[PDB]
Amino acid sequence: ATEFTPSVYSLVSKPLPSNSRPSATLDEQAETEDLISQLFDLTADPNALVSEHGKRYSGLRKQEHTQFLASSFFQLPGKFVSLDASRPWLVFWTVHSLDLLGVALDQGTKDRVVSTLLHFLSPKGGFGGGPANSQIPHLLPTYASVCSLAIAGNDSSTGGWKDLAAARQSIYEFFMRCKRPDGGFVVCEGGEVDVRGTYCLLVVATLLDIITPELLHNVDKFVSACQTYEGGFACASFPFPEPSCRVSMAEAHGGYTSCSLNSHFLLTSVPLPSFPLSIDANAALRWTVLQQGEPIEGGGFRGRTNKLVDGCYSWWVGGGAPVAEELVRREKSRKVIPPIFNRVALQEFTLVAAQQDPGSTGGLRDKPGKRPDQYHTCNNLSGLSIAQHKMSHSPSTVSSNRLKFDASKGLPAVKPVAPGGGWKNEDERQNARREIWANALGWIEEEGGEIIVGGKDNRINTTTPVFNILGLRLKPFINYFYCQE
Amino acid sequence: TYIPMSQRRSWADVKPIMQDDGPNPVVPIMYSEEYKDAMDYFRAIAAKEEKSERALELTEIIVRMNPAHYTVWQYRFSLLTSLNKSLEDELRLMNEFAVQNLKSYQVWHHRLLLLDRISPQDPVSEIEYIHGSLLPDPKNYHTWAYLHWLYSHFSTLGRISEAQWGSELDWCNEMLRVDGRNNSAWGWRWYLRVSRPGAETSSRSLQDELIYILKSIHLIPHNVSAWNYLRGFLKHFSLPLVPILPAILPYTAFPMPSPLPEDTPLPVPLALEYLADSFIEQNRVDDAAKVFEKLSSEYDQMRAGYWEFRRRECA
Ligand SMILES: N#Cc1ccc(Cn2cncc2CN2CCN(c3cccc(Cl)c3)C(=O)C2)cc1
Ligand SMILES: CC(C)=CCC/C(C)=C/CC/C(C)=C/COP(=O)(O)OP(=O)(O)O
Ligand SMILES: OC[C@H]1O[C@@](CO)(O[C@H]2O[C@H](CO)[C@@H](O)[C@H](O)[C@H]2O)[C@@H](O)[C@@H]1O
Ligand SMILES: OC[C@H]1O[C@@](CO)(O[C@H]2O[C@H](CO)[C@@H](O)[C@H](O)[C@H]2O)[C@@H](O)[C@@H]1O
Ligand SMILES: OC[C@H]1O[C@@](CO)(O[C@H]2O[C@H](CO)[C@@H](O)[C@H](O)[C@H]2O)[C@@H](O)[C@@H]1O
Ligand SMILES: O=S(=O)(O)C[C@H](O)CNC1CCCCC1
Ligand SMILES: O=S(=O)(O)C[C@H](O)CNC1CCCCC1
Ligand SMILES: O=S(=O)(O)C[C@H](O)CNC1CCCCC1
Ligand SMILES: [Zn+2]
Repeated sequence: ATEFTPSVYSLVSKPLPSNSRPSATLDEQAETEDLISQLFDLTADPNALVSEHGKRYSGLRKQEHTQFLASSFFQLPGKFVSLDASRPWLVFWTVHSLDLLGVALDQGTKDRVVSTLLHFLSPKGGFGGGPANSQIPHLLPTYASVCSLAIAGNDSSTGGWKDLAAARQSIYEFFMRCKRPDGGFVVCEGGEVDVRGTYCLLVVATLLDIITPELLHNVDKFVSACQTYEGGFACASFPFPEPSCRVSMAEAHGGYTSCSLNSHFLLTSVPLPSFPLSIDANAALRWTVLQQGEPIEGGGFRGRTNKLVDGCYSWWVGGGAPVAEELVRREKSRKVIPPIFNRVALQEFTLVAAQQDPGSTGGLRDKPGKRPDQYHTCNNLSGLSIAQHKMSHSPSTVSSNRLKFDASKGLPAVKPVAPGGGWKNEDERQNARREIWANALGWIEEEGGEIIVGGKDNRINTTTPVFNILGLRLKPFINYFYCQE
Repeated sequence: TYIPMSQRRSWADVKPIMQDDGPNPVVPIMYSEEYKDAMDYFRAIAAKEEKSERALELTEIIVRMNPAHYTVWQYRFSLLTSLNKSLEDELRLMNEFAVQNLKSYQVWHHRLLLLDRISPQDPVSEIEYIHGSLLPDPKNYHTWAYLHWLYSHFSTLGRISEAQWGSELDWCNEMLRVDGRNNSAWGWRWYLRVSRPGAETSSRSLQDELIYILKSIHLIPHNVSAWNYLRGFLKHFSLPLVPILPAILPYTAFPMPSPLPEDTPLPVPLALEYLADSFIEQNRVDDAAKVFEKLSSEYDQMRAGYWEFRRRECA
């Protein structure tokens, strides 16, 4: 199981060679290499039986991380005003982390989470970063709020899922107001256009059964043109004057590569003709694996070429690996097994380098020398989950889903903005509903694929690729909106 | 001491609106007196859709405390257009924001909206500002994406001259001279030399580009940025790997490698990837598999699984 995933401790740690040309990049790199390698040297090998005397223990300090999240969940100091427009993310980062850590919230606390988020919902459609009387709707808190409601909500009158069902038409209309002709979306009224918006929108549209042909037109082309010569994806593509050509507007980045791969994957389950426009899956896989750092930098992922390793990219880059892998698999099958990244090294980075030093605040972090935060806690843990559990998209599971789908059950179809913007007929809509739902529930935990570095006490729960919520949350949530319970 | 807006005669006609959090909200922020007061009055201003100078002043107060407040930024731009405010003056304020370390997606997008609306006949001074702003922060992602937009948007309007493109390449070359490992600058070179609609891509132009790439490799053999650019370049123009192999072969043990520079341990993992891919080009699948196996077991063990996958793909 670990034949092709060598431990950092079993490898030689050497600095990135200078080639006798110093530069600012290398100065930062060497400094970071020093920070990480020195902590690895002070820490006992998580794999060892004789956990050596005097060395720091690398076990996942779940209770410290629980306390970290608890201490900021009910009150934040005045300085956190910098995240006032991101409060649904503070909710999501907390509730998803607790889910991963296996810590349950009581119903009273869950009800507070639901109430808080529902006040962020505008009657015109979508969630904002704060109350509806304070902030306008935005694609990103819409994803964060919807996922948080999947985690903390339920099907009762006070559970919030009822409110989402009623808001389906307005949310759809908000999504359509965000739509640009080239396939891009503004994140909010007068806001920026990038693949974060596309990803957040496609997740929500998939979950709430509000996908139409008019919503998706050119969306595949926008995303596909974000792929750079490096293999990853940039923030956006520019349509040159329907457009003559589309050009990527910046570097391949882990964040935008995650959003792009996930967006593309969601689009593949929508049965529209010659849709979605293909991406280069092999180039995307290559870029992904190349961002895993050397032994000296602890085998964590960096966000872009010649930049620094960072715990949060365990989710953004690591969590894209099973998506890229599946797309590569499909392409080879269209023309006509060892792990694809170092699952062991990534867990070692998380346990050894990304945890706050013991007996302190707890929480997980970017790298040694950086204060832990909610964002890094969530993304380190989400990435750790991907490394611990071999997630695969199973065609046989998708087939079983198709066989049990009940098309006669469902919520009212959304009314399209344009008269011809909907599905051609009910047969085609129901076929689409089936495909979208069946594929959304296609991710499985491979039997015998589990690798828990440092022993079973380090085990966290299995997150779902693409969505980044637990399968146990995803299933009843999507079943509710498709009426498949 | 702070004077509450309820005590100010300029705001006497305005009834503030409290934040509608609902009962016992999670993740509440203990807002400062100043921020709460400003938001209470913004809520009232925005609800009544007042477009005034006091509303404009208020939005600046809020974004200084929270540069990421997208709602307030949206309202600010509406105010600038409604009041017919000097957008050039607003640009100068945005320059000050960068100096005062106030930054976000929102500030950069606001800048985009301003340049779109101003729509100068020659955007050279804005291009110059952007170059200067990259000095303390040579890899700032937002700045690089904005530069791509600026040149893309204004080129569609026919407003970028050949001289302007020339000086941009000159500037990009200098950035890569200062730091050859700046992947953002490599990405900008790709735009200038390959992807942009007006890029010169004749036979001799591709020859010159190959020379530049290889010389960059020979200068910094372990530079991943340079290797990714080479592989991207050959792939995009469907150019065989074999004829360039003599220039790469020394790193597996047209411009050729230098005695090699000091601190250059061999082999270079991406040179081996090149060698293996060149074998596949020659339909020599067994020789390719042998290189992937060596990468997996000896020369790039972090990616042991990936290189094994590539090895199995040959067999
Ligand atoms: N978006 C974004 C983004 C931009 C830059 C980074 C780069 N990055 C990597 N480690 C830390 C960072 C800095 N991030 C922290 C999280 N965050 C944020 C705030 C609200 C929501 C979300 Cl998801 C993220 C930011 O905007 C800025 C990461 C993420
Ligand atoms: C769903 C959603 C909202 C996804 C967002 C994904 C994400 C992590 C995006 C990062 C975007 C960005 C501008 C990074 C550069 O920041 P930097 O220069 O501070 O970091 P760096 O040095 O690692 O590149
Ligand atoms: O590796 C499979 C399985 O074995 C367990 C113990 O049941 O842990 C062993 O393997 C880990 C990874 O190779 C080592 O870090 C650990 O020291 C060893 O006991 C499980 O945790 C793991 O899933
Ligand atoms: O910026 C104010 C300006 O924008 C509009 C729409 O273009 O309204 C938006 O902003 C209001 C204040 O935040 C919100 O109440 C509204 O929901 C949002 O669409 C104009 O109506 C307004 O003049
Ligand atoms: O000296 C190069 C030689 O050492 C190995 C491991 O035996 O790689 C180490 O040194 C590299 C720097 O030259 C690091 O990038 C790498 O992380 C480290 O393991 C061999 O792979 C390499 O051929
Ligand atoms: O979060 S963890 O590190 O796993 C758990 C905390 O360290 C609690 N450690 C206690 C110290 C006093 C004796 C009982 C145990
Ligand atoms: O019509 S609805 O969207 O349901 C309700 C109002 O539009 C909300 N407008 C807010 C005013 C204060 C700033 C944030 C927006
Ligand atoms: O389940 S197994 O992987 O075989 C072994 C246990 O998980 C080991 N966990 C340790 C127990 C003693 C305190 C520190 C953690
Ligand atoms: Zn980070």
